[PDB]
Amino acid sequence: KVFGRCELAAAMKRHGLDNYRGYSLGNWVCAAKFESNFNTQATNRNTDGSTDYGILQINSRWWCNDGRTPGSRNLCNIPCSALLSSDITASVNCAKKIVSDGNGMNAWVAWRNRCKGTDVQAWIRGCRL
Ligand SMILES: [Cl-]
Ligand SMILES: [Cl-]
Ligand SMILES: [Cl-]
Ligand code: NA
Ligand SMILES: [Ru+3]
Repeated sequence: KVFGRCELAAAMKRHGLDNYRGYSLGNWVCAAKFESNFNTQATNRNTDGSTDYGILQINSRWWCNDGRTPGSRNLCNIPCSALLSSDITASVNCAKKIVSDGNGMNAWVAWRNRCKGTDVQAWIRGCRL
């Protein structure tokens, strides 16, 4: 599923991501935009052989199991495919664990490089939330 910008904002809020660990909703929407262009099916192989999955491109190196990332962990206790569902619950639940890991949203390199410090509120501007 390819979410619209305000549609994703609303689903993220419903699932408790707005202001989670202090990150406003615009930050999450901006992270999703650059990580997956709002497409729940997005996948990208990393150089190290791990793979990022879903709206927030969660990495199999640590967070989900894909059966093909040697030596990795599955800290969200989920098959990576769950992260590609039209329903974003699994991605959100696992994102909450990632963002609580110590480095906040810097765990998402696109958020640090393209969202951090910017006017992220623009991402939820005009949305009926
Ligand atoms: Cl594996
Ligand atoms: Cl959803
Ligand atoms: Cl933080
Ligand atoms: Na893994
Ligand atoms: Ru839902």
